[PDB]
Amino acid sequence: LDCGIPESIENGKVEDPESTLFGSVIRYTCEEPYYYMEGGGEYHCAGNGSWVNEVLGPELPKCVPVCGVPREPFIIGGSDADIKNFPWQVFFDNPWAGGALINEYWVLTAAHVVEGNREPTMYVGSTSVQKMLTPEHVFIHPGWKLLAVPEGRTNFDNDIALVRLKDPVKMGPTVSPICLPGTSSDYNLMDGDLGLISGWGRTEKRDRAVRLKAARLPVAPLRKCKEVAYVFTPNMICAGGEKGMDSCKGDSGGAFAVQDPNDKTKFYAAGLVSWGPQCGTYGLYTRVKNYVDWIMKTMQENS
Ligand SMILES: *[C@@H]1O[C@H](CO[C@@H]2O[C@@H](C)[C@@H](O)[C@@H](O)[C@@H]2O)[C@@H](O[C@@H]2O[C@H](CO)[C@@H](O)[C@H](O)[C@H]2NC(C)=O)[C@H](O)[C@H]1NC(C)=O
Ligand SMILES: O=S(=O)(O)CCNC(CO)(CO)CO
Repeated sequence: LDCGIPESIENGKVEDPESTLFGSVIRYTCEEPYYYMEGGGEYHCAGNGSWVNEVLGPELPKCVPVCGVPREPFIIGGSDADIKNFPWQVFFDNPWAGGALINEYWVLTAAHVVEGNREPTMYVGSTSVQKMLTPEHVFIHPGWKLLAVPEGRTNFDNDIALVRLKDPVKMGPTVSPICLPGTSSDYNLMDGDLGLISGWGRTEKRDRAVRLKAARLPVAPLRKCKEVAYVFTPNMICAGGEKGMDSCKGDSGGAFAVQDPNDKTKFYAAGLVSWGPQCGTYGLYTRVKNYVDWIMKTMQENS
């Protein structure tokens, strides 16, 4: 007749129970607004002594991260940004680069960032580069050309990699994932579509930025990037061309964040900073939509 004090769950809590006896009810709530429940979270104390929920039975709820919604709305020619504006931003200190958290155990980045560093040290939650995440394994896309001499690379096709983390990342005001693009035609970018870039790369005034910078740039026809040999493919998005705003050395791997077409309050990773012919002109970004199948397969098979 006593179900006992209910067990807590990670990233959520159980409201203080009024009673733990037969017929009492308790409710689990996730830690909002950073997490949501994977129910309604209500359990009653059943006659067999278990706390039971209509959908989960005696199993406890799972709180999963909310993706793509910064706590505070918001690189050459950019401006100071707070990590709260781009909570999905990840910093790699060797080589100096970025990435995007896509869930509690995975970070998306450019293959060129991790090709020579299969155990990358990564940092999240701070506006300045001056929490450390530990990698479990780095998965480089199989279409990435590995080179004996990476400097001088001219073929950045398929510049994408995933980093699986050893421990789950705790979400909060400064750390949260960005959404992925869907596979429908609603995720086909068009000329002029606006996206945000963020990073600690070179600026017009310093070789690298100590504090996060960001800029809003429009997508442009691939021809623009070509008119600034290097390989250009449909797996690349061209963006920039306005007010000298562009991503630069040290920003590689960061997400080109675009407002989700179905939900204006969230951002998704439409591109990843890859390379560019000349800082301050047009830049090339890996087109994330083209890799969604591989990203999902990799995460599912390595869970
Ligand atoms: C006790 O029972 C639940 C199922 O709850 C009973 O049935 C329910 C509709 C509501 O009438 C409750 O008040 C009843 O007590 C067990 O639930 C099952 O748990 C197994 C695995 O353990 C799970 O495979 C089945 O899906 C669950 N069933 C459904 C209805 O939720 C529960 O295991 C029991 N606890 C104990 C100790 O035997
Ligand atoms: O399996 S996925 O990589 O998600 C789809 C194929 N992507 C390519 C990349 O060159 C086409 O855009 C083919 O590997």
